[PDB]
Amino acid sequence: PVARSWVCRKTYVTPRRPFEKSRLDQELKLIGEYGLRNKREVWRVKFTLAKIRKAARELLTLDEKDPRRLFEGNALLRRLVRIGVLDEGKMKLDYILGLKIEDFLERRLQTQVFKLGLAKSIHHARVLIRQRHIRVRKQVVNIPSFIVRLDSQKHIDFSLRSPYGGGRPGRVKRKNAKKGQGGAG
Amino acid sequence: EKTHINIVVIGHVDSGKSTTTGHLIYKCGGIDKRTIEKFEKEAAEMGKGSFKYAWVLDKLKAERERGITIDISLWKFETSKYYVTIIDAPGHRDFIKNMITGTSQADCAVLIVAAGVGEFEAGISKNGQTREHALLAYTLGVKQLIVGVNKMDSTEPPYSQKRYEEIVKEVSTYIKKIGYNPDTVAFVPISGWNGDNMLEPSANMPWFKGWKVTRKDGNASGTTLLEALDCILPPTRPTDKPLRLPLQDVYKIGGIGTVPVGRVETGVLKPGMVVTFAPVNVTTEVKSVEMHHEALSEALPGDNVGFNVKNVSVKDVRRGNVAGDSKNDPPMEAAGFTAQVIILNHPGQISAGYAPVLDCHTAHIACKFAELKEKIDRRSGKKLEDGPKFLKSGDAAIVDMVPGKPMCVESFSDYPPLGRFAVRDMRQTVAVGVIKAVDKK
Amino acid sequence: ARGPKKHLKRVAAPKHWMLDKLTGVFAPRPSTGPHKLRECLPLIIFLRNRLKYALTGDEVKKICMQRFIKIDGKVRTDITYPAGFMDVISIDKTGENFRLIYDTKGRFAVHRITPEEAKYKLCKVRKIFVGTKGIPHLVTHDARTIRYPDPLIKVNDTIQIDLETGKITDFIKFDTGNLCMVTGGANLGRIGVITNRERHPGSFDVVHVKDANGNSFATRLSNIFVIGKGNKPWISLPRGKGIRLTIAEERDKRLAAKQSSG
Amino acid sequence: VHGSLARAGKVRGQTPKVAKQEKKKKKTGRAKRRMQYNRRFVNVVPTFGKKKGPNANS
Amino acid sequence: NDTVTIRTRKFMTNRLLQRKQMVIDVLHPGKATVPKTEIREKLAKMYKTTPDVIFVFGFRTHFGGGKTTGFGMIYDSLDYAKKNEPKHRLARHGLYEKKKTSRKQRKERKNRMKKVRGTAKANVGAGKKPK
Amino acid sequence: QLIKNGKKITAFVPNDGCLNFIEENDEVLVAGFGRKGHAVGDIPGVRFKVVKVANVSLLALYKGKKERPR
RNA sequence: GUCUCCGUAGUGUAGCGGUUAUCACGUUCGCCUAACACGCGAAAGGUCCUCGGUUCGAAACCGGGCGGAAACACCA
RNA sequence: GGUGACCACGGGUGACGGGGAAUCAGGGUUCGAUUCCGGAGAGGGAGCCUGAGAAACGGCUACCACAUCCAAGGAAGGCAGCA
RNA sequence: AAUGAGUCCACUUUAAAUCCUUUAACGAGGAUCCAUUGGAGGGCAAGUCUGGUGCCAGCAGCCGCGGUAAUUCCAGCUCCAA
Ligand SMILES: [Mg+2]
Ligand SMILES: [Mg+2]
Ligand SMILES: [Mg+2]
Ligand SMILES: [Mg+2]
Ligand SMILES: [Mg+2]
Ligand SMILES: [Mg+2]
Repeated sequence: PVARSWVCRKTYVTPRRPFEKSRLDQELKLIGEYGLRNKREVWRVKFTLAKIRKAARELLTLDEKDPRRLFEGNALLRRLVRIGVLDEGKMKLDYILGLKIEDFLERRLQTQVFKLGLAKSIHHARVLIRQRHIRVRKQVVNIPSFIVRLDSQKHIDFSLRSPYGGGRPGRVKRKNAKKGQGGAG
Repeated sequence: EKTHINIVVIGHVDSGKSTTTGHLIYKCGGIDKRTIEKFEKEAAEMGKGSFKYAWVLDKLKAERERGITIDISLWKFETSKYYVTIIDAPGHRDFIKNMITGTSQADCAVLIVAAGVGEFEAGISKNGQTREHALLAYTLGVKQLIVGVNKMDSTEPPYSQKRYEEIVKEVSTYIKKIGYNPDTVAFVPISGWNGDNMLEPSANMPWFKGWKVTRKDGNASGTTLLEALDCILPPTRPTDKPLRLPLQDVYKIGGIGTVPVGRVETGVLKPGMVVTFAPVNVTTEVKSVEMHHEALSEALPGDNVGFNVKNVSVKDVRRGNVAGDSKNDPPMEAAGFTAQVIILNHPGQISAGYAPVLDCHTAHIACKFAELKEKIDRRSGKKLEDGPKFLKSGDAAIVDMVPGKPMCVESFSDYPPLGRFAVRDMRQTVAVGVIKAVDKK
Repeated sequence: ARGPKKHLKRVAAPKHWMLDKLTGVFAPRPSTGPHKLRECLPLIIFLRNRLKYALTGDEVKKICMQRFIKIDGKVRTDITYPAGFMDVISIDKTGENFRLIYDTKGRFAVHRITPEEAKYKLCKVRKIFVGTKGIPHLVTHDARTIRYPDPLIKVNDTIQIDLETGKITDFIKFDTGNLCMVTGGANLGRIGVITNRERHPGSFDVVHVKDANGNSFATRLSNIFVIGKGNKPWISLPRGKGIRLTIAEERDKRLAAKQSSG
Repeated sequence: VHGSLARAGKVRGQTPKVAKQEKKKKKTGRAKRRMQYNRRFVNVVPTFGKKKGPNANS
Repeated sequence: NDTVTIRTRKFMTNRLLQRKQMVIDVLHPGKATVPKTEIREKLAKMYKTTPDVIFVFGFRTHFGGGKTTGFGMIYDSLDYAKKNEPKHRLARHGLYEKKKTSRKQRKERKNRMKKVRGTAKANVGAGKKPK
Repeated sequence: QLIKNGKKITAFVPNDGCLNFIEENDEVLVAGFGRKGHAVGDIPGVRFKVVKVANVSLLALYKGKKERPR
């Protein structure tokens, strides 16, 4: 029959119990500090960290010198140090259990442009990314949750077509200019 | 291309109304001799042999056993010049509501009176139905018509001058009183049961030399029914006006589903846009359209077609509902309307709260007169006085009413075919008039 | 079913064909031929997915019908002809020859060969029977049968069939210490030397093989193709010399290659 | 039936109909989260009350 | 036109279909997708051929403008190009016509011809009446 | 009385004045009343509640978002 | 579309071409209790489904239409 | 003679079997009509021609239940294929 | 100042279209270009606010609320969760 794939998975898990002040306040603090839209995209990074920690714990339960443990451990540590949440000298499976979701949230493009100073606030950073003003290397990215690797960290810059790098000012600027020249000769 | 015209046959009970049109359809080639002989042999058992030509139009077994027409029915044929379809009327006191539907979905009419002694006098009288039929034809908007007198072969002498002359002058002065012009309308003698004077001038009677019709479009002369109906006025087609389509009926055809059937008033309907039914307020994409079991690419005005619709049941939309294009202005339920009326006859005075049944196109809904605004002169719409308290026959007035049951009406100033209406009670047309202002819900 | 199947679903195709999931619903379904469809490489995917000479089945059909594809020295116009193991694919208009050999990961690799080496071909004898008038026969791992062989040739040995004649020029006995190649199962594509053969009557014999690096494995007897006299192969081996190396020493090779190329 | 269905919708019938006051639109999404984070995480109040709830009816 | 450039890659030649095929990308920093005709003549100038044998298709533009990538095809001769190249691309260049009836009508005619056996005149007049 | 299998049940009408939207011979949709075939609250022996009447939702009728099909 | 029957306070129905009423009730009000329970007495409750015709006058005599309850047909 | 408390035999299944899916400490508990493999069926049964392969039903024959046309003498059916 | 959601030329895609990505030109100050669904006694985050009703209407998965000063019904306002 059809040649589709329908291979998909959820990226988040809802908390077991709702309406608890400690979890609600912690999640709201994270949302406010990182400029997130809702609770789904913090449950998503919590789920990602949960999966990573589950894999690390299972690998730790494997015996030392086991080649599967060694291979997958170096793979996971390499990915973690590529995304930059782990220091290059902390190449141990034990330190993976010590990670927190704030480390992953700090690596978002929305947070990275704010840290680099391309935006005046985290919400300004999110809207600036969404309106196609930020580019990585040469590709323009409009995804706030774009996780930035160490090699792509240096290459974050304003887009050329945006009215912050190259020319071509915005439609409101052009309309104001033409109204001004139509009012004054 | 070729122009399509709707024709409706009106007459009296047992007046040959179906018999002579069975002759007509057989001679023009709608049925064959084998079918007509099968009808003859089926009539042979229970003895109704005089209506073997009538059973072509009398499709119903109940109609066949009762010897009368209960509800209207449709047939098709091609003439020598253009394409026409024909509707029969019951011509009965009980089935006035059935026949007015057919007369409303019409472009022209043919009126039949029996020339024999003892039937013509009852046919044209206070109790006679010829007056009512000729009234309702003009009321619903039959602009031009013809008259063919049937069954002069039973007269004494058969096929005679003076009987024909007296009856045509009587009906001529009646139609002059009602508005129709005897010069414009053609007068034909036809012998139905014998089958004379439809295609060729029958040599049994030589005293009739043919009729002459003079009209604002042109002149014509006729010797037979085909010669009469091949020179009828082609009615105008308000294609530019948005789509309106009252529904004559709704069928459930096995294999395709629900098929509404009605005559298209305005606009063009083709498969490929969504339509909306006004009284029930349901929206539906049309799937296909079809006239007389023949597929069409368009439905021009004046076309009595059945169109297939999707994902609806037969109970959602019923008889009398009007459909229209949703992309254009969609027809929709009207709370009330203002009507100017000419009261014809009523034994008592007409007061507020009077609730007769208003018959508009296919809908037949009882409406209660909410109030009376003013009385109107017979002609020129002249003001007489304001705030009437009672009404009598032979009077025109402005009246506001609300139908008891949900109904969609259209003002005559906007939709001419849907502006016309009649009022029925006690088996006479009590009031006739048109609609001026309509509110929308 | 009421008869033989003549369709092959894309996801039910053999894994070594390296077909994807989104191109379509069906697989080539190779026609009947010298090799089973499980371990054959049809010409459509050989010329469309391996060499990219054609982009579609219609294009590879045009290529085949112009009579340029030569298999085992013979022109084959079948779009889904089952090539199989170590059959020489010859294209004379562009002047290259391919030997169809499994790689280290058990997949048919694009192996290019010289014409003078392509002139011959190794076969594994599958049965030896004497027929009428007392004539010995020999049926190889292909569907190819030949008459009047050397009486020293026994079952599951290797013979040197030169193309354009179909005759035998030399042969390798199945003996301990000879270079082999695994033609099925997990150890598919591994080049090694016959070290031991344990035989189980009424069942499958198991042969134990050690490669050059010293990695010793084992496989059933039906999965072994002798390819060399002792240790020199009689054919040209692909890249990696059929030495299965683990992911641990594959990853650092990839890293070294990336470092060299960057 | 004992005949007590005549009182259906009684209180909803007798309730006086007061219209909703027209008010400014509320921010939605990230702006709403920002607003409600600012209200309850960055503020200093010098007034007692033992941490009264967000809907105090003072 | 001032800033439009073609760059080729994965270039290869085959004599099996007598052509050279490659995948190319054209760089429009601030303009729309470059028209296939423009790629055709620019690539013809690139490879010293004429813009009648050039065959290009499958141009997808990367997100945010700039680069767009398609698959280029050049033949040695126009007769070979007519011989082995899809009919829809030939019709795109105007070298092939598809002036034929609908698939539905073709099936209707095929099924109507099955009711008439043998008789050539009634087998060719089957579709004449029900148009 | 259910259309299938003709069984007769009793269904609660769950709002302030939604009984007025219910008349005789209506085709109502009924769902469970909360706890899997067990009576809920102070209503004895009632395990179902009306969700829709005449193919219009009781919630819609209660909120006035759409009207009875006259 | 046709036919058959029914339609009076909210249910259960007397009713006369010259009067629509009572009853088990249903509701309200006094009637005792903090709340009841039981219990005593009055009031309202009708275009007689609607609209009309006959008549000096009709709910009922008749003509329609409406709603419900029964059947018969209705295939562009 | 053969099979049975190591559950035969009989009955039920809202049972096509499996690869698999949901849930997720570990152990498990439910779901798998459903695109891959295997099986079965073409309204219910039954019997056959042809052919390498069918007890085929977009093949035939007969009965049963439905059901199409008819000039009433006959003739033609099988959407659990796509719509 | 910046942008889309929409109008919409062209390119592209494609068997031919469509959609996406490009790209002209319009396109935001109640930016009225309007975010909803369920709740505010407890479980369980959120009001001992105000007006009606008065063991009635109703709410209430469970405890329970309502018999004239209802934190629980019908509403307004304000808050809560997604
Ligand atoms: Mg079953
Ligand atoms: Mg299954
Ligand atoms: Mg299957
Ligand atoms: Mg079968
Ligand atoms: Mg069979
Ligand atoms: Mg409240």
